[PDB]
Amino acid sequence: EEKEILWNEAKAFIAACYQELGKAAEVKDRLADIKSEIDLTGSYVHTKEELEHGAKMAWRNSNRCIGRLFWNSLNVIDRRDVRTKEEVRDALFHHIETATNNGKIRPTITIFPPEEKGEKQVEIWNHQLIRYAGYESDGERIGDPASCSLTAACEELGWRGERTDFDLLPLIFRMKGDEQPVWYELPRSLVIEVPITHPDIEAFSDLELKWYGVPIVSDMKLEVGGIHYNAAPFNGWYMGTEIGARNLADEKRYDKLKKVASVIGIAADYNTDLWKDQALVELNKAVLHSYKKQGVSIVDHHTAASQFKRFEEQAEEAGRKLTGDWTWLIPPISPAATHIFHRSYDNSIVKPNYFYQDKPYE
Amino acid sequence: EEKEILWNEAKAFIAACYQELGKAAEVKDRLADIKSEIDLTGSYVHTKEELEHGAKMAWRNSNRCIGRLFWNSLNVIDRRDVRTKEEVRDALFHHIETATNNGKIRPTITIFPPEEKGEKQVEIWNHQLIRYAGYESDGERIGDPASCSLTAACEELGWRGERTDFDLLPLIFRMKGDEQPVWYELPRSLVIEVPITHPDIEAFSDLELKWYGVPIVSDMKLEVGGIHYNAAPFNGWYMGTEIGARNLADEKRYDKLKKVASVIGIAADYNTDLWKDQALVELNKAVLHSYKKQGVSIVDHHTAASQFKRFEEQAEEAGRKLTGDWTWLIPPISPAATHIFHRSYDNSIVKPNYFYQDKPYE
Ligand code: HEM
Ligand code: HEM
Ligand SMILES: CNCCc1cccc(OCc2ccc3ccc(N)nc3c2)c1
Ligand SMILES: CNCCc1cccc(OCc2ccc3ccc(N)nc3c2)c1
Ligand SMILES: C[C@H](O)[C@H](O)[C@H]1CNc2nc(N)[nH]c(=O)c2N1
Ligand SMILES: C[C@H](O)[C@H](O)[C@H]1CNc2nc(N)[nH]c(=O)c2N1
Ligand SMILES: [Cl-]
Ligand SMILES: [Cl-]
Repeated sequence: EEKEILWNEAKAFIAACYQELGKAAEVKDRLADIKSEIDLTGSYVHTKEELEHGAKMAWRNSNRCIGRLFWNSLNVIDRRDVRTKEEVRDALFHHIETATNNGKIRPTITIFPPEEKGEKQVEIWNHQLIRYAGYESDGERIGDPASCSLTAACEELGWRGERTDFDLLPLIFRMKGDEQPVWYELPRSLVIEVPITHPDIEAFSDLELKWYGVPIVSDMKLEVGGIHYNAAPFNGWYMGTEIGARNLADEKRYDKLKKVASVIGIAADYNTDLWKDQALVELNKAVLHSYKKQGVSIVDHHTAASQFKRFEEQAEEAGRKLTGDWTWLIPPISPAATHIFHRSYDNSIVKPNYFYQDKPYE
Repeated sequence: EEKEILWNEAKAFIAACYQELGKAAEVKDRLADIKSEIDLTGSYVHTKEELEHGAKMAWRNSNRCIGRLFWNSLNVIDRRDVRTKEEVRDALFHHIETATNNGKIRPTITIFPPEEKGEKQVEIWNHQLIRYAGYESDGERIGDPASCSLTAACEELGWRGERTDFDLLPLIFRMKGDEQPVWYELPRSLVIEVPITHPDIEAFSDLELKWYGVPIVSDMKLEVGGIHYNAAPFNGWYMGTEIGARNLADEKRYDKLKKVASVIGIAADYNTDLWKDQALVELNKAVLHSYKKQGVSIVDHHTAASQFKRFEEQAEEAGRKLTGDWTWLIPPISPAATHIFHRSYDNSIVKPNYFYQDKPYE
């Protein structure tokens, strides 16, 4: 039955992909072989070329992503050959090292074997490969609240965090046929971190804030021509506001604005003073200053929006419809200072693409 | 035919209105009379009570409005009796005076005769009763670009602006049966203006910015039970960001951020400095400081959002569905610091309500 669903998604994708590749003539034949492989096996296998291009198309079609200008330069690592948990661990470790590139971050995706019958071969439990643990007990709040449930899941499995506010969570993933996942502590030599300082307020270091260099989202599914790559972690570099305006700012995350207000020497007593706003701007200047100073890639929300404008222009020139989610494309500080705020975007879902999937903890 | 449309909108509205008024028993009879009046005349007439409540419901159902907590205290002035252009002028003048209230702004709406057959009795050309003129010729840009087309329309009709950046546009409106509108210069004694100063940067006054105290939107149609009040200007007080983050900030409006950056003594050379953001925050602090200091009502975006949260809670307690437009409800600075950013809103249109209508110039 579902060989139907597979076949159509496959037809649609190969047509578009080979088209974009200048390989339109080779379609009729490639579709032939696929049509057979699906009938005989129930599935089909992407060539390295198809997979590379599909991953890139997927990034292109991500409505919520402001960084899409650079879709065609995505570094694609094809790890469909892994069979063991040591191989998976080692692939994840390598992804971190190669994407980090001593600070000159390379947008990279590592692609693991896809689901078979809907049966996962590898299931990654991390939300990002590098993420801080979070604890809550007895009114005591430590670390990143967003991580509380995964952190408790790890500590069931024999891991124990030091309970600093910046414990690195271990890599944790499950292999097909194992009832439980395995976890591996991150080698600290692989993980770049950036201490947050302010370009001119020396007291800012008193907050003793830091963040990791590279966000590597490891819990979304990549879908390409009806093939489901549930384990396919990817990364770009950070936009400063993600760190300065959310991770460090949100009440349900690190909730640092009162503390920022104090070190920058303004009162946090009256709404009409806009002290949250002033705090947000200084925290965000500090984050950009710190990353740049350490030689770790980052982009500010203005430059990002200028880049996205070129992505829009480039879509038009190529004859491709542009899709977008305005509510995620606008930055969370000074959104109306970007062109994004002042236009609308069609939020249709086009495949290939990256999707949410159910967490296996919680 | 359309006596149908009128009758249903009328049924729906009277039911809800009398319900909310504790007057449910009086519905069957009120609907009777309306049912007759529609058959015999093609239309019906709202009692003062119905009109007052409908205007209030309309404000309640305005998805894009963050200030809805205070819907039930709207001051409703019923001017369905006007017949002459001197009466219309004088009603508009009075609205300005009573809503301004020496700075202690009263949310007010003045309601003029409704459309008859779709035939307007009074057509107001102003977008707000108090608005600045705008000019563009020979690379020369003066005043508010948003006003360029109405400003050129007035100058056709024999008005002439002084071409400062803050010329007050005249009131301009057309009466049924006149081919052309009339215009009347605003008496400067009626219009409060606020010079923009900064609480601690004395140089800020060098920008010589100002804005008017009371935004009185005069080009939307109020619709209540199938009756179309195309001329029904209303006002609240300003949220600071409307002035500081848009009117004065937008590139297509007064475009003051570079000038703000200079007077606050920061460079405007690098995106990574977030100088636009820092400028926005200081301009916005200045606007709140200036209004408060002059004793003219204004609300900051945090307090506003706290109020809107209570509106949400109050809707729930009353059994009413909440509708909202997230893309207009979030403020344009520090939106993620408000609860609004972190939830979703249903954007359905519920009547009574305020609607856009076609401009008669341009
Ligand atoms: C190169 C630098 C990149 C930047 C600066 C960037 C920027 C962003 C930002 C700011 C968001 C919003 C995330 C949030 O607010 O939680 C986002 C979402 C997203 N980005 Fe990118 N991105 C980049 C690269 C990538 C890459 C390489 C991919 C995949 C190949 C990707 C796919 C996505 C997806 C799928 C989302 C939405 C996830 C969701 O719905 O939660 N981006 N991006
Ligand atoms: C009492 C103080 C009030 C505040 C602070 C307030 C705040 C706001 C703000 C900030 C907007 C967004 C406007 C924009 O960004 O251009 C807005 C939209 C709106 N408000 Fe309110 N408002 C208030 C009173 C009122 C009143 C009295 C009414 C009508 C009775 C009203 C009806 C609306 C409508 C219809 C819109 C949307 C107009 C459109 O679609 O362009 N508001 N309000
Ligand atoms: C704040 N949103 C959290 C909910 C959620 C759940 C799963 C994935 C997810 O991704 C956000 C996301 C995804 C990809 C990114 C790529 C680069 C980048 N700088 N940020 C990125 C941010 C976000
Ligand atoms: C920036 N939007 C301009 C487009 C447009 C066209 C016609 C009306 C309009 O209203 C915005 C609006 C409406 C009512 C308001 C009431 C109070 C207030 N403080 N702002 C308010 C702002 C807005
Ligand atoms: C709908 C579309 O996103 C459009 O850019 C909206 C965004 N929100 C807005 N908000 C305000 N206050 N004023 C506007 O003109 C717009 N435009
Ligand atoms: C869709 C709904 O508006 C929701 O609050 C969205 C808004 N935009 C967001 N933007 C980011 N970056 N992260 C989020 O979690 C959300 N949540
Ligand atoms: Cl993150
Ligand atoms: Cl305005």
